[PDB]
Amino acid sequence: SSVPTKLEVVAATPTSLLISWDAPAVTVDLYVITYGETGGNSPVQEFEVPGSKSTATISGLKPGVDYTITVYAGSYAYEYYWGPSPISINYRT
Amino acid sequence: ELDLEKGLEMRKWVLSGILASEETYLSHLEALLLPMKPLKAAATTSQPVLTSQQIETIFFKVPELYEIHKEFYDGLFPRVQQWSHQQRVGDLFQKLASQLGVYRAFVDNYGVAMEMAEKCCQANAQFAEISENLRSLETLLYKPVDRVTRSTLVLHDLLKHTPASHPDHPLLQDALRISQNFLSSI
Repeated sequence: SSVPTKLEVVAATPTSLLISWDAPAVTVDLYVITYGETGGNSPVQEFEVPGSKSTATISGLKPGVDYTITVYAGSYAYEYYWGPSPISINYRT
Repeated sequence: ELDLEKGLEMRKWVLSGILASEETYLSHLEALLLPMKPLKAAATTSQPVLTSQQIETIFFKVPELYEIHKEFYDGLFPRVQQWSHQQRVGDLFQKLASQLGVYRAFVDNYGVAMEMAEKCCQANAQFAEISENLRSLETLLYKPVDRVTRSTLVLHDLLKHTPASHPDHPLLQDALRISQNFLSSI
């Protein structure tokens, strides 16, 4: 596929998550990982992950809380650098 | 979970997260421990900040907690750096669970320690300053309580990626049982 697909949480601790996705068939220049409490009790945050990876660790989370997590992919193969269809999941820690 | 090769990687990740969490916890314990030295020094002089009794009440079992978690962290770290299906970590978790008596003593005393420390921060001049820059004091005193409550959660999170064919499985399951029993008794 041309864009990241099949985002999922594959492991967890009470305050951290390992997300994983299917890497696209392009050279990814940069990933941006976005996450925040789905209900807005704390702000949305972002961090960067190298394009050679297809997993990311999110730490410092609150236990027993709903989070929304989104992966953005930047590639010089993409018309406007960022891919046309970022992928999101919800997860309760 | 059914792919044992993926499970091996997931188990390493959980153990890496436990290491990072222990690092953070050990730093908070150290933050509590550091003012004990000058406090105990001044207590035996004619210008004490807190009496020895107040020190023993507030800081009860903090050195002991530090020792058992330092033992656990130092034992676990090299095993994660040499990771394979052959690696076994279960005895470390059993050993920590065997030491839950330290936590029982700490939790039993927490309310008294919390009150004693809140009094002095509201009234004592030098100790309120100490509790203001702890590498607050009352925030750190809750760390052992908040954490042991999550002990069965982390053990379950590790067992989720440990197959029944691996000899760590019965050890981790037993540590979880003992930890569940401890939480039930509290």
